[PDB]
Amino acid sequence: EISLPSDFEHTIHVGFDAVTGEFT
Amino acid sequence: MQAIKCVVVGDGAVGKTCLLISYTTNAFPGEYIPTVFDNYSANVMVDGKPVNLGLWDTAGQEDYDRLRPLSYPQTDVFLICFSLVSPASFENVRAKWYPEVRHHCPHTPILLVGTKLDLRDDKDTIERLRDKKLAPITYPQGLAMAREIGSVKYLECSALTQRGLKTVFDEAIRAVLG
Ligand SMILES: Nc1nc2c(ncn2[C@@H]2O[C@H](COP(=O)(O)OP(=O)(O)CP(=O)(O)O)[C@@H](O)[C@H]2O)c(=O)[nH]1
Ligand SMILES: [Mg+2]
Repeated sequence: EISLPSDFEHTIHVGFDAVTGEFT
Repeated sequence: MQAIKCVVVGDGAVGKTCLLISYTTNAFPGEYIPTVFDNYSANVMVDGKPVNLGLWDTAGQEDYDRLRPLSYPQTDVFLICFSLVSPASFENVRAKWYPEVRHHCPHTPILLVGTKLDLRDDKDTIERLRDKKLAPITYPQGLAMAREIGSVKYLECSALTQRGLKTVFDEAIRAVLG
């Protein structure tokens, strides 16, 4: 069977700053 | 460790991020923060062996149409998402998401996921739609769309209550690994 998930990691975050017009 | 790459796409506001975060953390996001690009990782045990889930969260906004395919190469399974209480988002499954994904990934399995299942029985939501002569998308209607776009499975869930949520990812896994 399949278990519930574990070990969450937020590996990549890309943002966008509309004032600077750049990705964060 | 075996690894599976799953990419989640669909209209703005459908609940892609909440789906992924509620599943992987059991915490439902408090804010509505539109996504640009996020990758999450989680592990599951599948028939006694661990599998790493690489979960790729994408932007529903058309602004990101040129960027979005950065996520697509080497994808094992797609979740195309629409809100069960947004007929516009449902139409875009066919009009936008299916053709986008297929162009880049001609053979990759697609699961069609109806989100916000908790709102289909929500009185205020039903009334808001009924005011405009609309109703929530029904399970047979969603299934018909899944068939039209050649989805390997149609699933419905609420990130909020978690009803059907585990099953979405279980079926995504089985779509890849059997
Ligand atoms: N009632 C209910 N609301 C939900 C559910 N999932 C998401 N939402 C709500 O819908 C809104 C959008 O959720 P979000 O997960 O950010 O949507 P998204 O598709 O990632 C938005 P984008 O494409 O811009 O990144 C939020 O207000 C969130 O609370 C659900 O299962 N039930
Ligand atoms: Mg998002």
